[PDB]
Amino acid sequence: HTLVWGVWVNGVDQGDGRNIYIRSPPNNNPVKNLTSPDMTCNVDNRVVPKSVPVNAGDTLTFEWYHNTRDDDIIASSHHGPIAVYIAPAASNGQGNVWVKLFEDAYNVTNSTWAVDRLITAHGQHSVVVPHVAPGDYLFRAEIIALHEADSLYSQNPIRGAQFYISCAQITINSSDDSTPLPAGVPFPGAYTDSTPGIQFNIYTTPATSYVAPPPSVWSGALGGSIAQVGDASLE
Ligand SMILES: *[C@@H]1O[C@H](CO)[C@@H](O)[C@H](O)[C@H]1NC(C)=O
Ligand SMILES: [Cu+2]
Repeated sequence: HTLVWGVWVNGVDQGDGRNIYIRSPPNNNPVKNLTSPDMTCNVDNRVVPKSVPVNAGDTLTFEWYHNTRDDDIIASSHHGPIAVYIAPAASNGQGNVWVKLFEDAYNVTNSTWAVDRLITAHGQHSVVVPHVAPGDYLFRAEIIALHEADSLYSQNPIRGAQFYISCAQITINSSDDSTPLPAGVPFPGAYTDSTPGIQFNIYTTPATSYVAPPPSVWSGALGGSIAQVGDASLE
């Protein structure tokens, strides 16, 4: 159970973005229905009044929270991977538009899931803004909590993988457009019951055997990391 508070650009806090440049849902409940239109940008998908201005090669950091800024972030029980996608704002996220910029699942060396490292990073994870065409974009940050993912929601609606999805409105101002954005996957539609990494037993299956859902990260990406960039409590 987690939400996005706002973003930082190049280590500078852009301020509270909820319902301003983040298409915030009304609460921190997960999305579980893989076929639902809620899979695109969560349950209140509408244009919000501002977009954060960035340039290609900028570092964009999402900051998640549970109940209040810079708290426990997300329950430690919620092991799973993190991904970030981009689409043009003109799509409103409909069709084969979403391109993967970042994926983190299990780190064998540290023996930690992306979600565990996000708690240590005080809710912060980053991508580098790619050299795409200037204009308006949607950045979709997705946390997948796998603690009830031994079952499929489609078969048992009280269990299943839990999706914590947030969409930020980003305006890319300065870019040469040297890596124009390629065709994307649809949300809903990319994840199905047979997709690797949607049905997984984290209690019995070694985390080293986990494969994150396709698609793979775009070669044009520069992303990116889970790591604290700024101290919230100095503001
Ligand atoms: C899942 O979402 C689809 C498409 O919106 C819908 O038809 C179906 O009723 C949903 N399943 C449940 C259990 O609500
Ligand atoms: Cu939760």
